Amino acid sequence: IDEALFDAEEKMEKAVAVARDDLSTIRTGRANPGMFSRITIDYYGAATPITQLASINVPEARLVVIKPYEANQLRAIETAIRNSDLGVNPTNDGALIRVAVPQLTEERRRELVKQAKHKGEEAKVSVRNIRRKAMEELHRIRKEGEAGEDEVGRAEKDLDKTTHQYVTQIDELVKHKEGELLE
Repeated sequence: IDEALFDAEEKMEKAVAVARDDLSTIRTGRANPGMFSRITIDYYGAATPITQLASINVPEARLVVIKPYEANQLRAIETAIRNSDLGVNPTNDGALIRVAVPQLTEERRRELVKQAKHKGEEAKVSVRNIRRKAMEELHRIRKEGEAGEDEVGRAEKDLDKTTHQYVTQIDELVKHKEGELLE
C-alpha cells in the first residue's frame, strides 16, 4: 500500500508529462519545434524524427528555418514535410530548409481542437486505469487482511484525491491548448 499509492502517483505524473509533450506537437500558429517532430524520415535503414536529424529547428516566429548536418539529406526532409499534415511552405536554398507556417483556417483550427480533446481524453483514462490497479490492490490488501480496515480505507481516499488532482491537470492543459488555438 505504500508501494501501490507511491507507484500510482508517480505513474500519473508521468502521464501528465506525456500528455503535455503531445499537446505541444499540436501545431497552432506561433509555430514551434514540437510540431515538426511527429515527422520521421528513413535514415540509413530505419525511420527517424526530423528533429533528431536537423539543426535545432530555429524559430524566428512567422517562419521556421532548419539546416541538417547532412547535405544529401535536405531532399527527403522537405518532401517529409510535403507529406506532412502541418500544411507548410518549405523551400531549401542549398543547405537550409526554410518554412513558412501559414495562419490557420477556422476549419483546420477546430479540427485541432478535436484532436486535442481526444489526446486529453486518452491521457485521462490512463490515469483512471492507473488508479484502478492501485485500488485493486488496496482492495486485495484488505481481503488477505495485511492492514487495518481503517488503514486501507484511508489510502483509498488519498488515491481518489491524487488521481482526481492529476485528472484536472489534464483538463487544464487541454483547455489551455484549446484557447491557444482560438487566439
